[PDB]
Amino acid sequence: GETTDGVYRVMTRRLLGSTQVGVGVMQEGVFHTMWHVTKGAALRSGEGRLDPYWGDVKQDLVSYCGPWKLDAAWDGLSEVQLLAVPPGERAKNIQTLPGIFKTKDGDIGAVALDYPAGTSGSPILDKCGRVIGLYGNGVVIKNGSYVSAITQGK
Amino acid sequence: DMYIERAGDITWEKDAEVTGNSPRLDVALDESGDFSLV
Ligand SMILES: CN1CCN(C(=O)c2ccc(F)c(F)c2)CC1
Repeated sequence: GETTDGVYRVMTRRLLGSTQVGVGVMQEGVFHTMWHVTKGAALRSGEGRLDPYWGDVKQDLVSYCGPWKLDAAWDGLSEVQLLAVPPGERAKNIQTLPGIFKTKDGDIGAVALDYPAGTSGSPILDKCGRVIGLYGNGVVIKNGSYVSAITQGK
Repeated sequence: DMYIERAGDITWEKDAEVTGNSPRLDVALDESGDFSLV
């Protein structure tokens, strides 16, 4: 099927009509998404099948056809762009300055942007267009707004 | 059954809409991959 680098929608026909359950990144022949989007199930790209290669529920990540290829990291200072792919809507870039998730195991960048659940897996980019992480695993704060970690493979 | 459809190229776009704040939050990550506010 399609192996071209880029951002892709993850769809299902098991519910009413065609429903977008998430988003992913194709890079160097490997498809990258969040674990909660597919639960590690196989995917279809036209007539071709993508089998899971690596997954980790705690990181909430999964790769297909090969190992995780996204290695860029947020520099901790600069603004980044969420390349949001919302259900039924065109791919759209949103620029923001990340905040921080402070954990007992270190600090992680976080983006305070609110999108429908089916937007999970959208890539976060640096100024060179490199994917520094995936959007879609985070918390709801004291207001009701959503804050996502910048989740990158470790 | 799940399938994928191409949605675009991955590129930085000059003059994208600029929004969102930068909150510093103390968080915990459990064995199930869920974040929670401490
Ligand atoms: C022997 N390998 C095969 C599978 N594997 C990955 O796919 C991987 C590589 C880099 C990452 F950052 C990551 F999150 C995951 C790790 C172990």
